[PDB]
Amino acid sequence: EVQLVESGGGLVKPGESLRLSCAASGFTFSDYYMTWIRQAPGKGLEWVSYIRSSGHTIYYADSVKGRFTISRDNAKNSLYLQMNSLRVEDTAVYYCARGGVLRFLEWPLNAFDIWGQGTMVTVSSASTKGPSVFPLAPSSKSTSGGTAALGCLVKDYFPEPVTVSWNSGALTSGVHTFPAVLQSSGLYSLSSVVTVPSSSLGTQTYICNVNHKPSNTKVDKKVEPKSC
Amino acid sequence: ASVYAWNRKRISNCVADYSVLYNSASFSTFKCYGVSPTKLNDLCFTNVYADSFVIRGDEVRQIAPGQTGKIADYNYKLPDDFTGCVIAWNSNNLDSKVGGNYNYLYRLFRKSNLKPFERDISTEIYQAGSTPCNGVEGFNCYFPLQSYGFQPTNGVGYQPYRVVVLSFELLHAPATVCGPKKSTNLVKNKCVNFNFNGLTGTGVLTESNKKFLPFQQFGRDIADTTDAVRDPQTLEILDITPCSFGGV
Amino acid sequence: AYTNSFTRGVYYPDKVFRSSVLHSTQDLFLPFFSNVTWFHAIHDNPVLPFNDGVYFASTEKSNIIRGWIFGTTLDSKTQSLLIVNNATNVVIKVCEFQFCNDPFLGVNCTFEYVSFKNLREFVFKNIDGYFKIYSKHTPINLVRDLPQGFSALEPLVDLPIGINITRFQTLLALHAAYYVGYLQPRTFLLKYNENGTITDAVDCALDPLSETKCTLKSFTVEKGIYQTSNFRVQPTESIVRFPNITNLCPFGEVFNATRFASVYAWNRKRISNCVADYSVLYNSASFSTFKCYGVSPTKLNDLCFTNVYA
Amino acid sequence: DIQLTQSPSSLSASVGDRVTITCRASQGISNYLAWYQQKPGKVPKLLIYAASTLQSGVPSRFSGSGSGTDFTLTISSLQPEDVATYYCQKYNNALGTFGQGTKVEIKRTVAAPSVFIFPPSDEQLKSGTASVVCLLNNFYPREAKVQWKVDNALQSGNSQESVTEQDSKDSTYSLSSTLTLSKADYEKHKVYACEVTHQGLSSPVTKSFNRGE
Ligand SMILES: *[C@@H]1O[C@H](CO)[C@@H](O[C@@H]2O[C@H](CO)[C@@H](O)[C@H](O)[C@H]2NC(C)=O)[C@H](O)[C@H]1NC(C)=O
Ligand SMILES: *[C@@H]1O[C@H](CO)[C@@H](O)[C@H](O)[C@H]1NC(C)=O
Ligand SMILES: *[C@@H]1O[C@H](CO)[C@@H](O)[C@H](O)[C@H]1NC(C)=O
Ligand SMILES: *[C@@H]1O[C@H](CO)[C@@H](O)[C@H](O)[C@H]1NC(C)=O
Ligand SMILES: *[C@@H]1O[C@H](CO)[C@@H](O)[C@H](O)[C@H]1NC(C)=O
Ligand SMILES: *[C@@H]1O[C@H](CO)[C@@H](O)[C@H](O)[C@H]1NC(C)=O
Ligand SMILES: *[C@@H]1O[C@H](CO)[C@@H](O)[C@H](O)[C@H]1NC(C)=O
Repeated sequence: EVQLVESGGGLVKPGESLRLSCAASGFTFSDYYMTWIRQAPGKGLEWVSYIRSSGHTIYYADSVKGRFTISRDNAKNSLYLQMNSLRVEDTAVYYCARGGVLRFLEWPLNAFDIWGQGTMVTVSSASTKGPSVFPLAPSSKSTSGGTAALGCLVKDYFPEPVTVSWNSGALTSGVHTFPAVLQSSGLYSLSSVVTVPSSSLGTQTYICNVNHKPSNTKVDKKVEPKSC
Repeated sequence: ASVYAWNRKRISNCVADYSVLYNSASFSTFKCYGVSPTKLNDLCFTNVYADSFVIRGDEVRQIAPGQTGKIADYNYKLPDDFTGCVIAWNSNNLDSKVGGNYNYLYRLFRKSNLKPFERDISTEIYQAGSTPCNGVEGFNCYFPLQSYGFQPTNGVGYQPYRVVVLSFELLHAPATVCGPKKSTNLVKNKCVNFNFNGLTGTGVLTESNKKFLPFQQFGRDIADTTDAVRDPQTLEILDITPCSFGGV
Repeated sequence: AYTNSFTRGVYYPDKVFRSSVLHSTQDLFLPFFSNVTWFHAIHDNPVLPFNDGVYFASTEKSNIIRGWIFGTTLDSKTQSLLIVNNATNVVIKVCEFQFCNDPFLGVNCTFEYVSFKNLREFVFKNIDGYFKIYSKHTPINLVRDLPQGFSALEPLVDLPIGINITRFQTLLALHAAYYVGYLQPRTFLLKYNENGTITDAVDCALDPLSETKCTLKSFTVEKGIYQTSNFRVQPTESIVRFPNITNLCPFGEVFNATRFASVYAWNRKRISNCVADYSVLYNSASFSTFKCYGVSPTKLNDLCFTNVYA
Repeated sequence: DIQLTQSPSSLSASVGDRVTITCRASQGISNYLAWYQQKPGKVPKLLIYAASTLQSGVPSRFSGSGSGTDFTLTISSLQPEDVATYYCQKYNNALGTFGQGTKVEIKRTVAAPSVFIFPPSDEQLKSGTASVVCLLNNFYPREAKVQWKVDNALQSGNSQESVTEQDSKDSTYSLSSTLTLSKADYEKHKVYACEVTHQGLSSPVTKSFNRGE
């Protein structure tokens, strides 16, 4: 299976160093040139770096020259990005992307067709904190026709991101996971809601699965009507 | 070393035993120009240069004067008056990896042909189109070096070969690299068959008052024949007068 | 500033001893009475072209000029020959030195060696990658300009550096005027005395009298009329004319064709009325055999044909 | 370095309309241009490469054209699941520069929000802080006003809100407003309610609860 799997994202203080990895599968990794591309929160895509098929040419965006280093291990089928002297504005989701196959007298038109899943890098002086997961219980009044709402509050965590799933992925229709908000405390808050039939509230179990990898926090919270 | 960055070694002030070389049978290619191997052991040189690199078998024929190709034009060019020897042997057992040895490179593009004995190691992006390149690889902008394959299963034309190019500079000057030949005593005022640093002839060797300069090794007459020599062991100047003769 | 080169710039063309003889040789010599650029070191160290060889001369009283830099960019991007003479130690290096914006001395290496009142003349030339250094030191008593006279320069150094040298710079000792001339492939008649010292020379292209002296192989010309050379008006520019056509010759579909014919029924293709780009052919390395007869590959790109048969 | 300029910055259209995005290169880049679709908080998906070649799996209603410096992406018939940001990228050389991006919105009919209110959980109340949540589900357009009332005292400055992006199926929005109080202040009052005003509502809708029920 042709794919790129990224790793190494986490929370870092300004000035420190962090090394990202990109594992390639399903294709001759040594035949392609690789690139790093980042995207700051709420911003557009930014090209970061480029390494040749075997690393004899290397290029960096001016915003990262002298501090970032791209490299590859064709034997390990891996790409690395060593980030030194990190800054706050370096906070972004980082992607690796495979370019094209350098051939004789031809710049490849087939390129950049396979990307990684992204990894989040947050550069800040603040410390990690796991979230608290509280239920948003469905209405006790509800309706006789149907269509009620229940959810989970993921409060007081740092840094981004948290991931919320419902019924271990078996409940996706009608889910709305809201964008996180930064509270005045420096901690994030996020809500996730789902609308379900009111006749299901007595027959169907609802559990939200909150995951916060930076703090190694996995919580499964049961959401049920309140005892009345 | 890679052919684009071929390594040069300077050989000076040592006895050169060329017997091992032409007597060893490891070498696949052994060709000399300007001089013969058999008459090499009894010959001195001012300097010897050993240029060494690796190419593939298809390109071995390009290591010769008057040859053209990527190696001859862009990597290593020998002058038309080259005086030396070319030695090459198959190094497939050493310079090949199961995943392909990509350490040996060669220059693929260049705006002009190399002058003889020129070494270009620049990695400037080759501009092959009208649009100028700003040092960045891309469309009509080439990286000038290409990597050799070198795999044990390669065809013989694509297997690695290690090449050594010995260049001799026979200019008449003090010698430092002489063959494995023992000297004899010198006899003055007699007709003898002499050999001074590889220069041979017949004549009477006498004392002289010709003040040779420290850089001068041989003297010559109007006919371009040898007039006098400096003894390589004792720095005195000896005149060479052809042995007496006349009509009968 | 410029001065008169008079008779300076003659060196021993080789290392063969000759005496009491007039020898005719053609080499890169400083033309007689040519203009040489005059630089000053008072109260000025630019980079000069190297062209085909450089004549350098200096006048000293306190050893202000101590070295030379040779290369193309002199900025650590390529190899550049550096010669420094500090007190009693001559140092020669060919490293990729990182030089200052204005190199001076205050009061990936492939080779290393360590060892007005005085006129020190030098010749620096590059032949087939060999950097040949000639020089002569002599006492003088003249401050204004180069002394007039004749003195031959013996060879001293030959470095097989293999560096493409196009520019050079000098090195001054800062708490001494110098001259830069250029060499030409002139023929000179060199007069060797009884001690093998060059005492005079005739520049065969200086003046008609020098041409006569070279023709007769003598420094004395008897009264009369001599035929010494031939006047020819040299061309000023080249004129290149070809039929104006932009079609590329279809060499792609002849070599890179999917299927070939049997040797008994060999397929012939006629190439006519197209620009033939032979670069791809000899530049491609797929071919196992490439041999030409009657013509050379290098001289093929600049050559027309009535028809080409493949 | 060659710069890419994308135009427009943002646009709203209707399902079935033809959408045209322009990418302008400061210098010629031949046909080395690609078009990407990026749904909010997702990995960019390649739509077009080589300026005009459709990537496998991309719907045929997407098309690319242009060469040199002018390139245009065209969505022949806009669909609800096309709501995303679209980027152009040059790759004539190693500098795979991107454009600024074009956000594609969808105009639809007005939809009134479903309003729900959620009291703070007992477990959170054990921590000393109460969070009341007001949910606005499936409405259009995005303009909506939530007014918190605590014992009919209109609250201000003690709440935060967040709005989703357009849903990929119905092109509606959703809004979550979280009112934060201390446990003491939470127990100092009874009726908590949020009043939602929206174009789809003829009159403001109020959802309330009494502390204890
Ligand atoms: C040695 O260097 C010189 C210049 O440093 C090269 O000469 C230049 O060649 C380019 C062609 O690529 C011309 O466009 C320039 O005008 C030339 N400059 C001069 C001053 O002649 C020369 O070609 C180099 N030698 C080799 C063998 O490449
Ligand atoms: C070499 O010859 C010189 C004669 O000039 C002699 O002085 C010296 O000792 C000799 N050296 C050897 C090792 O024979
Ligand atoms: C030398 O320079 C003078 C003026 O400086 C000029 O008149 C003369 O023609 C020049 N001669 C040569 C050979 O350059
Ligand atoms: C001259 O310079 C070289 C290198 O620049 C140095 O090694 C040498 O010691 C110097 N000579 C003296 C006398 O200091
Ligand atoms: C020196 O040679 C090496 C080859 O091993 C090359 O990579 C490097 O760029 C060259 N220059 C410098 C300054 O090291
Ligand atoms: C040659 O040198 C001798 C010194 O031994 C000197 O007497 C003689 O005059 C010199 N001749 C010439 C032409 O320089
Ligand atoms: C020859 O044509 C084929 C098309 O079948 C192409 O793939 C190949 O690259 C071509 N080779 C050359 C040297 O043009």
